[PDB]
Amino acid sequence: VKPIFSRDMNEAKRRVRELYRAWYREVPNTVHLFQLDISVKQGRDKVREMFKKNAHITDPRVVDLLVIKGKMELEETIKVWKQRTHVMRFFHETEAPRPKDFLSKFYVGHD
Amino acid sequence: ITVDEKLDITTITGVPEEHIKTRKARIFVPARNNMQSGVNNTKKWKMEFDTRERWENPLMGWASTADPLSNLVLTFSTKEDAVAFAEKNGWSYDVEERKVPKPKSKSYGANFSWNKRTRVSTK
Amino acid sequence: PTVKPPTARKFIWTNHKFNLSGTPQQYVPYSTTRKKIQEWVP
Amino acid sequence: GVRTSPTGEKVTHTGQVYDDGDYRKVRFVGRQKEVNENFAIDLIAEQPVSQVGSRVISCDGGGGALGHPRVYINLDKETKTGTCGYCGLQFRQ
Amino acid sequence: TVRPRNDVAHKQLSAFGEYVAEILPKYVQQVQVSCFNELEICIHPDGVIPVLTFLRDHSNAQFKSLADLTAVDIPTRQNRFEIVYNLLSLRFNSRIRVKTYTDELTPIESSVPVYKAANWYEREIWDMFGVFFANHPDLRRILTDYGFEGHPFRKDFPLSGYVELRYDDEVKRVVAEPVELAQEFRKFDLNSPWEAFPAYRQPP
Amino acid sequence: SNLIEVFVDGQSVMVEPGTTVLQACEKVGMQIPRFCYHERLSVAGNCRMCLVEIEKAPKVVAACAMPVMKGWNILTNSEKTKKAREGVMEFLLANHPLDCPICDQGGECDLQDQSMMFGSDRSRFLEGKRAVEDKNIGPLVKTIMTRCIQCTRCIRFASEIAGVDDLGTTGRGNDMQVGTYIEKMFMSELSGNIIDICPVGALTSKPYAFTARPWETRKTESIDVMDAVGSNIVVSTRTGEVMRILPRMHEDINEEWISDKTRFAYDGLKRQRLTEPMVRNEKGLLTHTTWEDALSRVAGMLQSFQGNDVAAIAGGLVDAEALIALKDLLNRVDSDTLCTEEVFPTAGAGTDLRSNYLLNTTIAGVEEADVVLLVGTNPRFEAPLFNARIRKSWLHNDLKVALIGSPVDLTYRYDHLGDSPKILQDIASGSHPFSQVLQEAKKPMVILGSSALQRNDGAAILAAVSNIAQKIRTSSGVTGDWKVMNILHRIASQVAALDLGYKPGVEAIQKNPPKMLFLLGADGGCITRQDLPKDCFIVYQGHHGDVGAPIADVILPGAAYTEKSATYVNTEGRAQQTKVAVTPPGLAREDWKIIRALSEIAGMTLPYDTLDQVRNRLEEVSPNLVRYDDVEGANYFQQASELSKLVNQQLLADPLVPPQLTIKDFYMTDSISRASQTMAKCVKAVTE
Ligand code: SF4
Ligand code: SF4
Ligand code: FES
Ligand SMILES: [Zn+2]
Repeated sequence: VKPIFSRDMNEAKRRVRELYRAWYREVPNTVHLFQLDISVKQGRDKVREMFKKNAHITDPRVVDLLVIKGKMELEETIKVWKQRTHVMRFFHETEAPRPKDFLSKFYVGHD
Repeated sequence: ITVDEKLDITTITGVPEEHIKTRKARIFVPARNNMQSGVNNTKKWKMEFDTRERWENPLMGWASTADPLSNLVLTFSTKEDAVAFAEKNGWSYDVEERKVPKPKSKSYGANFSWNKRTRVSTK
Repeated sequence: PTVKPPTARKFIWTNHKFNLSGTPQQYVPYSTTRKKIQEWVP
Repeated sequence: GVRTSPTGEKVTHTGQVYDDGDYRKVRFVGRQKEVNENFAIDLIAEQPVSQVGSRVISCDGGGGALGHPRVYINLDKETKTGTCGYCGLQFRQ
Repeated sequence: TVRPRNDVAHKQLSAFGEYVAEILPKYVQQVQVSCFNELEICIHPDGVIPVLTFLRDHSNAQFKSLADLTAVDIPTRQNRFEIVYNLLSLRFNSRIRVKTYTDELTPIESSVPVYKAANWYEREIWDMFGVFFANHPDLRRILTDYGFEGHPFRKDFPLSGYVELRYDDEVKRVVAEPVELAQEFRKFDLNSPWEAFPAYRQPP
Repeated sequence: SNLIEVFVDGQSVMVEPGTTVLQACEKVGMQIPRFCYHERLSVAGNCRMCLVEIEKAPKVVAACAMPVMKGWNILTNSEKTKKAREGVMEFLLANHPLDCPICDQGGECDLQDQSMMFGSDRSRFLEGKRAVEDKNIGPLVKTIMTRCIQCTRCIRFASEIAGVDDLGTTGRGNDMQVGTYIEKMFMSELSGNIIDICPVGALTSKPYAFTARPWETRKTESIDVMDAVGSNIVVSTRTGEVMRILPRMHEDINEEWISDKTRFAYDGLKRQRLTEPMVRNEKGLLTHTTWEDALSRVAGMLQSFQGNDVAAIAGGLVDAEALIALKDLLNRVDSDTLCTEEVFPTAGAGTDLRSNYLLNTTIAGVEEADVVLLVGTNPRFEAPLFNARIRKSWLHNDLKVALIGSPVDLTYRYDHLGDSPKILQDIASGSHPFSQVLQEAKKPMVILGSSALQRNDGAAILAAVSNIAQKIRTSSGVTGDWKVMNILHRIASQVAALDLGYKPGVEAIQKNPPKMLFLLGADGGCITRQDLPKDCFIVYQGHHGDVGAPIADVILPGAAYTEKSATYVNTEGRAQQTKVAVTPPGLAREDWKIIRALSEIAGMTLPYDTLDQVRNRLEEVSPNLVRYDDVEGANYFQQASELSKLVNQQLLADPLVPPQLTIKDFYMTDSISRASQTMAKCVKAVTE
């Protein structure tokens, strides 16, 4: 009667576990074959900070859509497409951000 | 076959960077202009976001802005639909009630009054 | 200059300038902003 | 036409002298500032006021060739000559 | 009279407004619209494959060709996306529109087994709008960047984007991305007062 | 029960008897093109554009004139109705100059929008075009009468609502000039609304003149400050600059008009304003400094001093977010002694109970009144929107208005009951010219002005209003839900400060002198070098600093009403939320952010992170200022009258005269409009 995308409630979490298992084994492939850039340890920390943002699990449809999206943005580097270090760099390194404070943001210029 | 119906609040999956939580939406119906006496811009809901910092550019003379989400006007048919869309996006909304024009009995016979002081002087 | 001459306007320059390049007397931008004035005096 | 600033850079059509404390003056160091020799303000007064016999006259540049919408100007006022919204041309009587 | 266009084949084409409607499913038909010798049918999302197998190799209606697979994004409705399958008959010389409706995040039955051209347009909708399609082989990003966030068309986000400015800065090879400053777009508030058209205004 | 069923294009609609054809068409959604008719103004059939053909009739009738009777099929899209609209449009534009490029009105023009949609594509016209000599009406309104379509709408505006009587038709046929014959300099209240009344580019704003076209400027809704009524006006911004301020239609805020002193004074915020934080140097003069350094010099004194020796004097252009933050910075860090700039009585439960602090009767509730017994105040000078509402209540319905306390020029009648405080005391008892009319009334209302309240006889005028109102309403006057006493505050912040919990008047600062005073937006003459008998250390925080700014040690720049996005309280008792239209110039910051950063620099830090956090804390202190655009009436008026009557005070000998009792007096006032290129030019020509 209703669409379910891929999985219903519980199995969607196991798909994230399947996605984390595959993407954890692909970080040595994005250093040796691709480019060294930063580090193997920091590359695995780059995974953890991405999934910590998605702490709001409430629907099976929202989780599964993020899995399908995850099976393209992280599948891009498995079957290597044109990125050449300029693309596929998720972590911001060029720009320095201002900390969230009432005394720091007001001194610099915000809102 | 296989429905798996789940009732929960809407969440943003295809969302940009940290700017949604800070910016506040103002879903309010646009007021009629002072000079233009026509009602066509009204009777349709508009979700316009609050304007951020704007400064004159050192390059030339134009006023360039750093804020990306600013120059967009959305259309809505119902007030309930506009409020549901704002919750679906993630941004906090401050809805304003539609100011309907009050029906005033403006009759031509009142201009030529005898007892009343509503008599029009010099046409 | 033989059959049909351009009409005089007394506004157009008599001597034509060369191409604007990396050499001096080149193009530069400016703004007409009068700016919002600030008042502070002892 | 326009009066030269004590700083150095020439004033444009409007009074636009750059401030002494302002950093936006490096642009005109080395390369010259493009300022027009013919100023439009002085050219309005330079053109003579034409005389009209009738009450109302219509202003035109030169028909359909020179760009001007046909505007009729009332000439009832004796003091201050009547001028159209487009040209700086003035009319009397 | 000179200046307007004349219509005569409207009544001949209106017969399909009865013909496809006389098949009569609540699974398919719903609402039928016909104007200026063109047909618009809006169909429930659950059935798309069984709808497009019909009008294909059928003796009365032989279309066989899919030219456009456009999608309409509209925030007014609860069902946000109105995907339009535009079909063209080469045997009968007529055009039909197979409209659908999908909300924020629900899969529709994709027409990969029906049409072999659909898959390229199906990837385009998933890029621009974010509408996922079930039973689709290899769903990839074509128009977007290989590290692009959000969906490029959606009326939720601005015209200028978010990762628009790209520098060749202090790092030798890496091109910068996350800077969001740009020159301001002059959004002109142009919308004429007074309704110009009768037979369009609805009572509240 | 008084309803008529009629047909618009064959569709059923129910209407009240007496309503016009155009009023019936508005119900279904139709809008007939018009030029004379207005929602607030009277009815005249001048232009004859709103022609609509009803079947079984030889002649086409106007939508203005005809009242709807039983059984009419109004055809809007018939063969004759289209030909009628196309015909008259050609007549309207036959004698109208080609001025659209030089016209101040662009896309907003009524002739442009209607001629494109309803009028013909081409004109038959060959020869003609009349030319009209322009008359200089005023320095505030530019007048080019060549473009005027002789519609007669401004003439009705000046006569019926403004009540000035200067404009009039002179001549016949083509040679008809709209305007004053005697070449009189027309300057009055509500004169900045006649530019919006005129549908064409005949009347336009002279201070605005030429800056942007209607389509180019992005519109933003905001509540106008520096006015008692608090009118709603959509402020237009053309790339980070406030170009024009135009009023929007609203039921509560008088009508669809803004004040003349509020609308024309747009340039005042842009001419002179504090950009950088200025601290007093060792030499003497104030010098520009860094934001971190200027805050550290202010926090060094603020954290050091503790007790009753620290008091803030704020009033004028102050916000509700500024009020909630300054109270949290003073009462928590030290002893609370915060004072308001505007003088208001607090002897007999003044600050306590909402019924005594603000006006009990609604701003729209002035229309449903039997007799208005106004105190010694000038409605023409203070709040022009409220004076228009009182005039509209006098014009539409028969209601005798009485104003006792120094005679002044007014749009209404007269009926003044002397000029004495003793006459007000006699009015409380069995008076001869008054009291008898107050006893026999449906719903009487007494409006007490803040102009007389801010004097020596503060409690004496308050007890006369409470004693007079208590003896009238409770005895026989009021029959259910009706207000007796009303108080209209002159200052914009005065209504907001009393509701929050600020001590009214400068008496709190005069009794005990503070060591360091952080005066947030000081405009009124309350704090001075002679007033404070110690080391100054005065902190000035507010936009546009001309008065009060030289007598300060550490001045911090703030945002104006167009800059800061915060709530504002109305005279009736309504919280209207203002939105940010333009970014603050220079290094200036918001009012809510300025106090939170001062607490962060010091030891004691206030619980505030964002604008939502400041709104939540303001909701806890007062629930009335939490809900936007929703006003609720205060209960228990008899309990407040009994507490106020306990105090004994002698009445003053001097008559209750307003400080602003002139037409030129309401041009340069409250310091915010004093530093303006438009206001100073208007005030100089008002006398000359
Ligand atoms: S009033 Fe309207 S039609 Fe007339 S010149 Fe001005 S913009 Fe043009
Ligand atoms: S000036 Fe404007 S409002 Fe007055 S009569 Fe002329 S067109 Fe009408
Ligand atoms: S608008 Fe009705 S006659 Fe002019
Ligand atoms: Zn001309």
